Amino acid sequence: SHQLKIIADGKALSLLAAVDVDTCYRVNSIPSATLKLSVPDRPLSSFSQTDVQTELAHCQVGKTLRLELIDGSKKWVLFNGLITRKALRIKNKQLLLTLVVKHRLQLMVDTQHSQLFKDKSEKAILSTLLNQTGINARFGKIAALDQKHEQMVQFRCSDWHFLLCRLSATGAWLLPAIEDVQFVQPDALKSNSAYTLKSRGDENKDIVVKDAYWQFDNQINPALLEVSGWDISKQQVQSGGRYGKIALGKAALSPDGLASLNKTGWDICYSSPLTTQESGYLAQGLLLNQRISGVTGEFLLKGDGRYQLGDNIQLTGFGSQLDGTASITEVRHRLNRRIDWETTVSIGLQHEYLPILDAPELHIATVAKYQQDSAVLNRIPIILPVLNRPNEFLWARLGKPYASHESGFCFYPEPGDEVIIGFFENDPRYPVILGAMHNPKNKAPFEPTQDNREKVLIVKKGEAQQQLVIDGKEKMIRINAGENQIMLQQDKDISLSTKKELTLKAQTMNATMDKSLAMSGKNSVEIKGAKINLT
Amino acid sequence: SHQLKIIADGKALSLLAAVDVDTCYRVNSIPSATLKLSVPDRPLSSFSQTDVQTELAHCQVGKTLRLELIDGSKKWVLFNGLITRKALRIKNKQLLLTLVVKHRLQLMVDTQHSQLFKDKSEKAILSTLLNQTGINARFGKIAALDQKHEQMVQFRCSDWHFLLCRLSATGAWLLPAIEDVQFVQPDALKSNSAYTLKSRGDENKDIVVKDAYWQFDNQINPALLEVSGWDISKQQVQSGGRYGKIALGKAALSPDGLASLNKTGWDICYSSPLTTQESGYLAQGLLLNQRISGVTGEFLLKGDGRYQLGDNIQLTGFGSQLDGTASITEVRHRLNRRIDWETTVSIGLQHEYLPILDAPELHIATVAKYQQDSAVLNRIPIILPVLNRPNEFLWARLGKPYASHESGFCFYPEPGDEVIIGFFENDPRYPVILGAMHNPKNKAPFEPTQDNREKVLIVKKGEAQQQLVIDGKEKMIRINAGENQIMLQQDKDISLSTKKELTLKAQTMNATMDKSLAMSGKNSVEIKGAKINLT
Amino acid sequence: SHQLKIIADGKALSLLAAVDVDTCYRVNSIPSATLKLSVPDRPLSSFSQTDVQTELAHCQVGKTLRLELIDGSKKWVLFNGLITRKALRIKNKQLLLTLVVKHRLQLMVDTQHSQLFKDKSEKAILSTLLNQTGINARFGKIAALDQKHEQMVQFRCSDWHFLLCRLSATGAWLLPAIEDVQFVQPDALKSNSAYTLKSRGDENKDIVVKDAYWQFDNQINPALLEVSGWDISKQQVQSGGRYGKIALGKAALSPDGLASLNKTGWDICYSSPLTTQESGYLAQGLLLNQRISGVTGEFLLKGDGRYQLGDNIQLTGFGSQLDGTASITEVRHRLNRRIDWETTVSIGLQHEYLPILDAPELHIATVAKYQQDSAVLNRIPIILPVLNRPNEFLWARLGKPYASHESGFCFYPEPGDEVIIGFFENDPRYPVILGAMHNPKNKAPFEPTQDNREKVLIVKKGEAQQQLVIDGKEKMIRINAGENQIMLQQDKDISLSTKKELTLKAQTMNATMDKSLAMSGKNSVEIKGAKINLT
Repeated sequence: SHQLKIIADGKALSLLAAVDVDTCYRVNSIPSATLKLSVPDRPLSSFSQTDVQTELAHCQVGKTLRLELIDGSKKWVLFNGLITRKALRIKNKQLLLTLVVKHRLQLMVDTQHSQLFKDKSEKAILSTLLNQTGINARFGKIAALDQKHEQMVQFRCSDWHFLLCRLSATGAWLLPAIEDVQFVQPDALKSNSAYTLKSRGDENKDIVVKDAYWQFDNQINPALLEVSGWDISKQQVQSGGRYGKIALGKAALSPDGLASLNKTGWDICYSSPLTTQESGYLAQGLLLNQRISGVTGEFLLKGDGRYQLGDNIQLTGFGSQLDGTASITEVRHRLNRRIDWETTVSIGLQHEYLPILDAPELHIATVAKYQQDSAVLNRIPIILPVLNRPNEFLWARLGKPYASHESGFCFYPEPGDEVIIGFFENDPRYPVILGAMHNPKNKAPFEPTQDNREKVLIVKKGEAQQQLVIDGKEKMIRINAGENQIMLQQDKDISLSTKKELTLKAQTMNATMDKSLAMSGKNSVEIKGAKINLT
Repeated sequence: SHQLKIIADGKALSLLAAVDVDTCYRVNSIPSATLKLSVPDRPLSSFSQTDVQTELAHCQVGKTLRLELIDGSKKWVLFNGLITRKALRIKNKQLLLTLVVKHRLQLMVDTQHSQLFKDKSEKAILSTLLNQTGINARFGKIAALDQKHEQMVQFRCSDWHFLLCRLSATGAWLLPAIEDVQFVQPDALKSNSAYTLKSRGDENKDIVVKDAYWQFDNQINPALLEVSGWDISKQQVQSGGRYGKIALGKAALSPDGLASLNKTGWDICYSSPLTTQESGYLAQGLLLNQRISGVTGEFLLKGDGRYQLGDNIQLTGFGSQLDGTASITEVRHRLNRRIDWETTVSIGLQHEYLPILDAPELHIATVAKYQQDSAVLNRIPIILPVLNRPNEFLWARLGKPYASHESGFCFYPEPGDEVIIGFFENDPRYPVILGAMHNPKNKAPFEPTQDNREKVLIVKKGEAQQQLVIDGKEKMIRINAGENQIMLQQDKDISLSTKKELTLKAQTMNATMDKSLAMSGKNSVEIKGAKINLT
Repeated sequence: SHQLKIIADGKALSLLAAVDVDTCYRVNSIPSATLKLSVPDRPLSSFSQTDVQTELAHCQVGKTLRLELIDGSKKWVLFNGLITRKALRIKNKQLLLTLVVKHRLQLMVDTQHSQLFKDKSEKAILSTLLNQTGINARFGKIAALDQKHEQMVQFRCSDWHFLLCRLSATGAWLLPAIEDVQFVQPDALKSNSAYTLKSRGDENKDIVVKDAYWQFDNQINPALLEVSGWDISKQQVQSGGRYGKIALGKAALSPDGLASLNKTGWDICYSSPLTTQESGYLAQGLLLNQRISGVTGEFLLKGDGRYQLGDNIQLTGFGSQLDGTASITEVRHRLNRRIDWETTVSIGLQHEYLPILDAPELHIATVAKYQQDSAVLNRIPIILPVLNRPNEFLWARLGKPYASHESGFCFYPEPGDEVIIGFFENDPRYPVILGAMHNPKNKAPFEPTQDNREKVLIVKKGEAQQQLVIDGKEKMIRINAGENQIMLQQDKDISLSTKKELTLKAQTMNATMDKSLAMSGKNSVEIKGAKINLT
């Protein structure tokens, strides 16, 4: 607990001693540090010389930093990360510049870009999310991250804002170490290395404890939680499971216990088509957030600092309400001259996740070319301009007027058409199409006109127009089925106009005209019957 | 003001004396308490024995608690509620465990479930909202709560999050007492019991006052407020009323006065179809929130504590700016040894409501069976899976392409069909349908195909298909009206194919074929006219 | 720095001396003041007399106030604005009433009304936004405010909530002076008046500096930013430009420098149809907010207070990391007796704008009469009831099922029809129509019925109905094209019913009936051919 050294941009510093260090690690967050450091001898008149301004070039913002506290027989490292705030404060004719050093996980909270992960497990997602930034990814045995997605969209949020929105949907911690961040399931954290905290103590081998504190919340505790999502086939709400009572911690320090104030439970019924596997992992994901705020604590220990964010400490010798074993969260350090070196290690975590993943707003999208590899649904492929890649596509269910049992109005839009997409429960994985639009490129066949004469349902490729025209002014219905054949019906008349050949195929036939009748055919008229007569 | 006793889980406590009590009641909130209590004699080595850990089992989280301060000639009760935070803190070789006791109104903020109140007054709503949890409901004479709703949806928010979102839409206070919560209109609170606060004092019968404070805000004050909602019939915006100047308090402590910085007023024009009665009660509901933050105050009194949250105290003898009468809000108590017992009673309240009621996102819904009991509209009944009950139904207006004056494209969806619902101004009482969908259960008649050959408008029950087929590849329009009768029109040809019998009923008739004509009917041909000739 | 005088409601005050003044100006905010003032001699018993309550009538809320500190040879004015909080606090038998004085820019944050600016530049918008309240508008040379809008909607937000949501979309500061607020581009603020801050000092003409502070953030810095919006014609995403590296400040106090932690940059792809000029000004608008939080500082100077919010101060003689020139932001003043008079002037600003402009929710709108002055698009004019003016109209793109290349289902709604509008990326400038509705005024031609017999596509004016009826129960398709002419097709039969005249115009014609054939025409039958025969 003596003589730390600060390596700034690969070069160890000796011009400015540190008068304060506060290193704060934490589960499911970036870890941070804080260096308050000052000059030992240089006055304010002799501060602005060439030697002191040289070292502040090493301390400039964005340079790496690693502070290593030398034990005397070991060399503890405490932090390794980038300078983010360098704030110099000068008063009472002396200066004291603060540093704020942030981990490499703070490199992800900088960016903001939308990206499409189409068919990947979350382990394949979090690999490509951390490899993209430049921090290595150590993994653990997770039962939730081996889960394949048909689509997975990060929609205009940060990379660390997408990260813990996914780590809260699977229920797995983040353990940011010094060299590599590692993921671990909270249940697998048990049976790890175990430092004992005794109320007796009175030994040199035991751990000295000061300022112990623990707190039992029951403000909001679900006793039973289920997350149920829609099933598109066999239209029902299939709940993934009523997952209550997660096994975590040990006796009288478990979040289990602390019985809920309502015995009925909890229920959320998502309307997005979630699978039974995903909503099952989501139910114990949300359950883990509410229960783990129930038991909290902190313990201000001595210096030596071999504690990390994975291990669990047990309380022994205490009262039967206070004893138990729980996983360490949020290791802190402090280095003053008032105190030598301490470690106020803690237990448990808060519930609310600072990230944001959902896009509530409407968008437009161009329908891409044909694809078939989906399951049997009417999902049509779209291209979203908000998504950056114009080559990758998204499935999207089509909303149409009168889509009945087998009797649907089916006019599937052509590739290259513009649509109006909205998202099921604001989820970027589940878009749905609300219509189609015309353009200056894809022109409507008619401008809107005052007392709009014609109302059409015209479908064509440009070589042949198969129309259904209703003229409300001239009181017509023109089935212009092809450009040649018009079946005209006035309000006062009727017609049937052909180009080549007309055909009647019935069993019997009747004609009845009271005023007159005239049949006329040039160049041949034949009338054939087994009994022909004229009356 | 001596010797309070704490009954924890029905058993009065004497092992741990209380070193602090802070009981905070408040209008339109849960009331709370805070007990800091410690052991009188037991050291840390003798803390973990069987006698002390027995009493902490009574102090465990979720147990009821009631603290009763014994006056000596009376027995005041101060609080009755559940333990919610039990936090033990140990430092300097002594421990001091804090309790946080919460009212039975905190039982409602725990839950989160969506529920459908179809046809009930709000008095019938708040009865079934408080009976469901387990707190009795005392009522007062309210002019706003006797208001019937066609629908009323709590959509995935808490019960206390739905409660004051309704108490802010009707403009009525909540008065949480010790034994039963009671509702009261703010205007009916006047002419209640009246404790006088004098600047002269100098008596034993008068009330001793310390640390008086009052504050006059005018940051945002509407001078005139109107809330106007849409009227579906006779399409206009019918405002419920320009309700300004609510009568509350008395002279120079009324929120009236403190003239607005803008004289023009305030206007919100909701697009949801609110009634004229509801938007009238909403206008003085929102007006009550802005004005009541205008005049605020607090008065730190002596011990005896006969003040409750309903009565109003008048100031007399003060300056003519400072005098007046206003309803007591937010009674507090404190019990130290530095002070004996005090009551820092207050006046007025803040404006923002911590609850949340609105669902902005899209959903899907299955259309239920036929119902008729609505007023004359095209509202079709739907079943929402996000709502828990599959038996109860919701009306929903139908969005269709080209719904004109009397000339509408009317294809009302069958019962059992899936729709795309969105909500008018995000209101769960007003859904609207944006389309209909196909399914693996309700299959589309055709898969989407590359260069999609056919475009259909087919309507059927499965025994008979009445179609309107346009084949864009083979350049046809096939009016397959029934499975037998096809009216074919090629791009180069035409046809009219029948099964049984064709009919012509005109006045005159013409046929004109320039290349050839042939009529053929087997087994009989008859031609009848008053003048028959062949040319 | 002696003897300020406070003019309250046009009348200078002398009954109550001021024991504290804190005047806080700030760029892109309202400026404020705070007056703690107390009585010099009047006791509490003699506080409530007629002379002291007279002066508090001048100090009442909403009265104007102007405090003028008299230098002795000059007369500095410091503030001019309205009383907003008057809070009297009385304790220890003495009172000390606080005033909170707010600028005339606080008059705009009061209101909340929706308004439609159809065709105006932002300079013509901010003129009519400040003239409406009653504060004059001084302008500067802005390259962004001379930008014409096809539409511009303030949708149910405050006037100051619409103001800086527009000043952040153009990237121009607000400089609130004492007499007139002035706008200025941040780049044009350079080469202004320049007060030098020296580390040497040691003169009477130089500026005395205490408590200097500066802070370099790099928490979130875009290295390159582009904002790309949709182009309706030639459907693509045309980015306005990759505007990085804004020129502001000078060397070692510029936001340029402090290199980003990610070198890749930043990208947002809006789906709303923004122009190339608007998204270009939006890219340097958002870039200005992130970079200007990078360099911050504050300098506690002496009294005399000739500094204003526009000028820039340079640091000279300091270290080469610390020197530089940057524009003054957030001038403060303090007037105690402990300190004589100070001015803790600052540099740089925070990033997040407290205002709110976007309406995510659905609405309804009545389609207005015909208008033509748009560019070539299918935008149809609507009237929004949420917008206050029923005379002004909004364009809105129409969403229709199957709007293909030139083959669109075109049923443009009549004027006076009700629609379902949603907004592209929640933007009130870009609505889009999702359907049309029936009414009690615009009645559907049929009530929805159980086992709904008929499905119609009927278009009419009331004098003549041109229908397309499919009866699913009676298994018919009735092309009631006009009220007289019905083309009936049963499931077992067919018909063709006319009123006046039928016509066949083909080249060849065939009839084929296997059971029987009968043609009948009363009062005349003619059969004409070049070769007539009967077989």
